[PDB]
Amino acid sequence: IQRTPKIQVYSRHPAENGKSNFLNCYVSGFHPSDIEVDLLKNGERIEKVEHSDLSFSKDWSFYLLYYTEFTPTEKDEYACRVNHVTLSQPKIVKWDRDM
Amino acid sequence: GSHSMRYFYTAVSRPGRGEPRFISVGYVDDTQFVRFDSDAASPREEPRAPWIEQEGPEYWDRNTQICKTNTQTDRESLRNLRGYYNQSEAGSHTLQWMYGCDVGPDGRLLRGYNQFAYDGKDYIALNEDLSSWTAADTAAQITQRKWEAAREAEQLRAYLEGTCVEWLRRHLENGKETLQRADPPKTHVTHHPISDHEATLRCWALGFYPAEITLTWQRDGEDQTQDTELVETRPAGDRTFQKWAAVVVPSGEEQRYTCHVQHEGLPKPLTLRWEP
Amino acid sequence: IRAAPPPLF
Repeated sequence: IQRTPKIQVYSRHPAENGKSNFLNCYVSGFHPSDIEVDLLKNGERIEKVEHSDLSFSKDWSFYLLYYTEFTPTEKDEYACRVNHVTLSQPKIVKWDRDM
Repeated sequence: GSHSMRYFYTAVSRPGRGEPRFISVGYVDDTQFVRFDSDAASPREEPRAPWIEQEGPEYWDRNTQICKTNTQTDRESLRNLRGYYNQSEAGSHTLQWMYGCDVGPDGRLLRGYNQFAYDGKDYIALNEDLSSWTAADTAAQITQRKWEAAREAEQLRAYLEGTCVEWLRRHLENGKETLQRADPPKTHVTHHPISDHEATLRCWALGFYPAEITLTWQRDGEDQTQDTELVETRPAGDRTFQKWAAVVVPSGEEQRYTCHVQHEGLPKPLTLRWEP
Repeated sequence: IRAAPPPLF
């Protein structure tokens, strides 16, 4: 009866250090719809994060895009932290610029 | 090409925390164009694409009234549904609705849809005939009997064959610069050593619209279906989508592998190789 | 335009 979120963390454009971009966390395939998503910079919550309006796929599972402007660098670490009823603890997915 | 208009409705009960939240969105193909949210400061049908903003006050008010009435019907139906399954009033439950129409290049109806799910499971669906119902279980059979008695399929058929197709055609003309433009994928292959004896070849498709695309790896011209990691197509945030497919290859064997891309925006399918 | 709400379940 419950479906756990798939999670992808990635940028809108190919990343280039020092150039402004968008950091995206796409959560999908989950049910029920209630979900909490944070984007993290060096382990801390990014304050200004927006998301898409709740919609769902042909199989009724939900999807949401969470996003924020960011300027990637060599050493700044980015991640998306997700909680949902199906998870015993928050799931953290680190941004990997090659994925 | 072919096109679709689809509306999606989600109602979610939250006992002890007010009335069920009702959120609904409208799409033409992979472009969202409206939203309504009962938790908004001022709930109303809101534009979410530039081309819809030209519609007059009558459009906005009528769709707003529809959504307000639907908020109330969904809430009462959620109470009915809880009873149909002998459920307590204490838990949260979800009712989802999707309907819409698909049209061909020539603007004619291909098929219509009108279907519902309760707690993520198929509940009741209008059949492709737009005339009869398929109920998933004995609870949905109760709803079916009511809707049959009310001749509700007949109202739906009129909407899906008439209003839906007519408004889709209108949206396509108003949004012709975007809705009728396919943006082809930008494609490239990257190589990521894993160990002395294997590496990953990842075939990328970026910046494409609509979302439908096929990315496949072949080795000596044979599809690598079982050995390909294929991520779900994901939104970039600028209307376009992204996708990749990856394969683990023995060192030195990279040239035996080819990536194949099909997308509506491409004249002919593309074949790519890693280019060291 | 949207369809009318369905009857009650």
